[PDB]
Amino acid sequence: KNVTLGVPRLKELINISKKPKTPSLTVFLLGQSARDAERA
Amino acid sequence: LPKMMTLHQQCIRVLKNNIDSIFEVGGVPYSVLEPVLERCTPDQLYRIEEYNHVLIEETDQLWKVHCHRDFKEERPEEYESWREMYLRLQDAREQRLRVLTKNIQFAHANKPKGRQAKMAFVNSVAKP
Amino acid sequence: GFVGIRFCQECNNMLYPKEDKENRILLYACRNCDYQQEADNSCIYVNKITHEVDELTQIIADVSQDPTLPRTEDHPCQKCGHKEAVFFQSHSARAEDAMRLYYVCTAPHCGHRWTE
Amino acid sequence: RDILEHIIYDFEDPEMMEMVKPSLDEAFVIQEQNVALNFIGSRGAKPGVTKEKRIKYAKEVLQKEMLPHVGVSDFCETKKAYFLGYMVHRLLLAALGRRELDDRDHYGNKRLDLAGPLLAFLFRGMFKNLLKEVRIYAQKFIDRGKDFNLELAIKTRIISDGLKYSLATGNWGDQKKAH
Amino acid sequence: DDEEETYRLWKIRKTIMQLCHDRGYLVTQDELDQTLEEFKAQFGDKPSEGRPRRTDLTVLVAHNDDPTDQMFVFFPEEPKVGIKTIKVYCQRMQEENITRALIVVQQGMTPSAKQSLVDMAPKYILEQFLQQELLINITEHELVPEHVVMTKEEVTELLARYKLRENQLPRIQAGDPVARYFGIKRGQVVKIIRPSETAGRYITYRLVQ
Amino acid sequence: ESRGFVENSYLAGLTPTEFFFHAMGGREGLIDTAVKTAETGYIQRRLIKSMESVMVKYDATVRNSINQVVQLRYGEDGLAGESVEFQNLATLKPSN
Amino acid sequence: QGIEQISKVYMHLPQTDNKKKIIITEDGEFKALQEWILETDGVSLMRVLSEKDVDPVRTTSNDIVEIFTVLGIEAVRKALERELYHVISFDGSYVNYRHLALLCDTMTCRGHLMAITRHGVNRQDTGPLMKCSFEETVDVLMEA
Amino acid sequence: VGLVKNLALMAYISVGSQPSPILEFLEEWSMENLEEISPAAIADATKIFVNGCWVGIHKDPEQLMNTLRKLRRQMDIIVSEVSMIRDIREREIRIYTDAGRICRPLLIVEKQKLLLKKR
Amino acid sequence: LDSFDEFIQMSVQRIVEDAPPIDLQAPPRYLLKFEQIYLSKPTHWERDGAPSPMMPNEARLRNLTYSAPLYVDITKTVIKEGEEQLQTQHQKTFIGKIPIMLRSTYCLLNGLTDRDLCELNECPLDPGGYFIINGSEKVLIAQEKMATNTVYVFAKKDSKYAYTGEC
DNA sequence: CCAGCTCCCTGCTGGCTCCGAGTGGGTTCTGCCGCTCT
RNA sequence: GAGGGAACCCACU
DNA sequence: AGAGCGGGGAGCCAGCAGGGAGCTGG
Ligand SMILES: [Zn+2]
Ligand SMILES: [Zn+2]
Repeated sequence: KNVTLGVPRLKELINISKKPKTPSLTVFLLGQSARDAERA
Repeated sequence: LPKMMTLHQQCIRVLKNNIDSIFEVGGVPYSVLEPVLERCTPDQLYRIEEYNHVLIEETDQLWKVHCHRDFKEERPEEYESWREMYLRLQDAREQRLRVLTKNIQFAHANKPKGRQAKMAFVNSVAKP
Repeated sequence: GFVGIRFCQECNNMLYPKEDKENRILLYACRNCDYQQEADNSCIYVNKITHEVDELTQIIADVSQDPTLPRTEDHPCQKCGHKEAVFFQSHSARAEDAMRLYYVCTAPHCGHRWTE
Repeated sequence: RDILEHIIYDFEDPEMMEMVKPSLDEAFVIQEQNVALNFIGSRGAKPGVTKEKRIKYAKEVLQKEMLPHVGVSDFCETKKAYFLGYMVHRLLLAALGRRELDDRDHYGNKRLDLAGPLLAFLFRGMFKNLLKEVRIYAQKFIDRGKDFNLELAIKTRIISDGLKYSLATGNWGDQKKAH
Repeated sequence: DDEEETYRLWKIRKTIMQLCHDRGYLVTQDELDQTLEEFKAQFGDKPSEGRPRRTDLTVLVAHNDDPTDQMFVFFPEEPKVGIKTIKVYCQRMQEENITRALIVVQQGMTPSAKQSLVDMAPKYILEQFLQQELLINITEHELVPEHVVMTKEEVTELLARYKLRENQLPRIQAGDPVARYFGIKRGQVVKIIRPSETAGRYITYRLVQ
Repeated sequence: ESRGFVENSYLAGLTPTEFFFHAMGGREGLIDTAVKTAETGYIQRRLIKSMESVMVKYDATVRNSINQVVQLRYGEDGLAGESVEFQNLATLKPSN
Repeated sequence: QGIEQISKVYMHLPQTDNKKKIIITEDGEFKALQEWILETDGVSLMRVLSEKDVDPVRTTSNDIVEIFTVLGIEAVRKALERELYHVISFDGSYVNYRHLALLCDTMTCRGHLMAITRHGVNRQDTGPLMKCSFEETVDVLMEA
Repeated sequence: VGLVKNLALMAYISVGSQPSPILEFLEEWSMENLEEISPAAIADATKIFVNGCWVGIHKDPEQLMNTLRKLRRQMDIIVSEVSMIRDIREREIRIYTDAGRICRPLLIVEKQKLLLKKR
Repeated sequence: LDSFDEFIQMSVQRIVEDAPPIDLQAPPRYLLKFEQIYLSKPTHWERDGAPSPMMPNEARLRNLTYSAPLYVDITKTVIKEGEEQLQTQHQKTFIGKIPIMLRSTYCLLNGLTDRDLCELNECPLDPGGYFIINGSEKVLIAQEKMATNTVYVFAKKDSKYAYTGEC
């Protein structure tokens, strides 16, 4: 993951940017899907 | 060097590092001397052949490896061994280069005229 | 396989694919002049999306004369048995996924290029 | 065939053919030199109303102003065509990934204008200005009069004060165009 | 596929009825926690065949304090929604004297249909919902704190306590997803309860603008 | 060695390639300082002008110049930040 | 297959407690559970949330605008606080919570995302003199 | 920072030269002009650029570069500040005589030996 | 010093040559052609008008510009109707003053030993390489530019072009 | 039956405004050379 | 007991 | 004759063309 931090991310935060440099999600899984790697 | 070498290989690798050390081969046949002479350059072959003349008629095929590396567009004509062809073309190319140098120096500096600024010493009153 | 440009002869322009339904076959026709020609290969256009696995055919033998290239004597030439060979990685944009080494024989008049 | 011979040097290379196919397809509707010169002159700085004026303007752009280094004289168009085809070939090589892109920060792609070239640029502009003012003065004294004195025609203030101004201020150009 | 569309319909119905319970409508505990198997048993298995039909999926609920205050949830079969479907739905609302409805669309509504909704909003309140929006309950997300719609007496007591005007409160848009969830109109105030790093609990108030 | 690993110490002294690569590395830090100053200063100016009139009022609420409520209590607890300290909750972590 | 806006998905099993599933056991301790979590290179948060076996509670984006359009203004206030805290505390630096909370409350007080820019600040109900003090002085005074 | 630079001590910026001697030498050192060749010969030959002008092609680029280096090293037809680059992989020889090229003197090494001797 | 010497010896004359001759018609035709430049050593003319060899310390102290007069040879041909061409040879016509780089070829300190420089109140360790403009020492900072006549292919980002070749 | 024509969504292109704070010191240029008229 | 501005360049933290 | 004076990027916004429902009309 190449997530941007520091001053460019602060600029992307306080300026509400419709085009962030590295947009991303953190997807969490429910149940057994989170426990084994194959169904993940 | 994680390598084992027998006496042939030891002598020819040492001699393959210092070809330049050879003045006179003594009485070694070319078939023994075949490796160190193939990793070599034509001026050193001329040195070896003009100190060790008896090798000359043996080394001619070797010169082919040089000729197709230095005169790759060429082929021998008949009654032309590769050594004499390489020396004839080598000296012809050096003479062509020397004639071109003596042309494009004479016909570019002495023959034509180029224009540049000359010193005035006028001290003109045109700017008073 | 790839398809190349087939050229007209009357005006030396480009031939475009077309069909005839009377003969019901494929022909390359010139549409600057009125030239037509029956097409040899049925393949009109081909993608090569994952057909970049080869890089040996773009290598030339002249890189044996490059003094900045690494030389090895542990990879003898298969075609002529010369002990020395230059090796280098691929210089393409397809080389981001591979640090694969290619070898070129440094003996003149041979120019044999291989891989590993 | 001639255009692709100027662009693609090995005709046994199919991917270069594949990438030059769209340009050939786009420019098929023009098939003559004069029609292409008309198409060029239609997009000029000021498109002339006369088609022959557009032909002259397009020829002047393609000869005098298109790649002056390979050739600017008349009938030097094959060298210009080989150079333009080499540019297109380099573009296709970069497109294939067969050649690496050039680096702006690579310092062999840079030249250093020292005092020589910079002063030459200045003196070229100011000698053009001096010839312009000499032309105006002599035009005035051949229009109403008959003769002009050449020593009074030349304004030495142009070259002198322009070099002095550009070296004194550092603004490399003209005094009225310092911004 | 019939199975994934049945799962979609069950999730939409569960989120709708969680919304109706959150809006104060009387929705019994039996039909909040309706499992996928119970939804399959009551409605069907093959929506493309038509055992669960979207027209049969219409939900009628009544509000807790006022049993005559009822609201519909309609499920159009067509992916878009035009003026004709709106006219049919509001005719059903008129003949069943009901002034509130939710419309769960698949793809969207036409701009003319949204214009019809905002034109008839003085008489009948009709809410647009995408099925994509309703596939989860956004109020159960960890980022979304607790929203409570305030009564008018609570709003007047709030403004009397803090000596405020309505425009001095923080704002929430009427098109906000939680605002659309709770079905709140302009002028209402939402009390937001959230945890606090410093105080433990913090209550914000947001006027609908 | 080719790609910029300096195997020497500052006491030992750098090889010429290591010296040039170290200069390449330090130029990055100089550039980062010089080009980050302006963007950071613009960020500070924009942050100040967005919040300069936000203040704690006498009813202990936090309001801007329009007298709109930003926070009902400052920091949601009404406390100044120059007297709060790091402490530990004793009943959060241990088991029942 | 998949969702159009998401180019790449990076699976990983986190070894740190920052992105784990903390649970309270039957004995009553906080136990960290290592569970597989995904990252994306694009943002299509609503479709991901709607997907099967994806946690519709803890799944979040780093995109402020889509969090605002999907979950609302208080959720984007909390997301803004979390992302600002991440930027600040990447270095181990600590800023007191009230300053971050005040910045996020300023940016989310009027129901939408008010950017810290002239297009956020100079469109409020503040006076013309404050707006011309910030930026676009002549334009603001002509509008006034 | 980075925009204003300084010269190294032995760096010398080239002053410029006329391409005419190099062009004449290339014309009668077996380089064929662009005007007199069919394009089919360009595929296997080496393009020759003089100040960025494609002037012809050569069939034997290695001995041509050896000859050009020999001419420059003895201060013949080619003057010392002329740069000659053989792009071996791309089959190009670029000769630059123009001003503004920054260069530096280097000792010449032939067969792992300096040509600088004790004499 | 090398760039200034190349500019003075070669570039000024080449610029004068590449300038086209002036053809002027009302009618009488006048063709003006600038032929050969002449550059003197840096001389000063006072209000009296007597030339003097102007020294660099004199230029620095008196706030003079250390410049040399640039003369040129001009030919004016007259083309009338029913008349032959008429030649006027205006030899060594003053057209301005070129500021001179210190210790260059056309500077007055050129070729002088250290003793001669000390007798002229000049520092022999002083490198030259600068001009004296109104008594102020001015150095020309070298300017980087992209190389000419070379094909450079880049990839323009966030544009309609995937790749672009530039010359 | 079915062709006809008007008014809100999206998208592209152009304008438009922003780009750290505070200090020293310097040089140059403003403010120009043809006049028409006595 | 205090009569220019502007532009540019260098430098400082 | 000679003194004095007129003549680079990066990211917002709105304004246009293209679409695509949908009422009135035959
Ligand atoms: Zn044809
Ligand atoms: Zn081999």
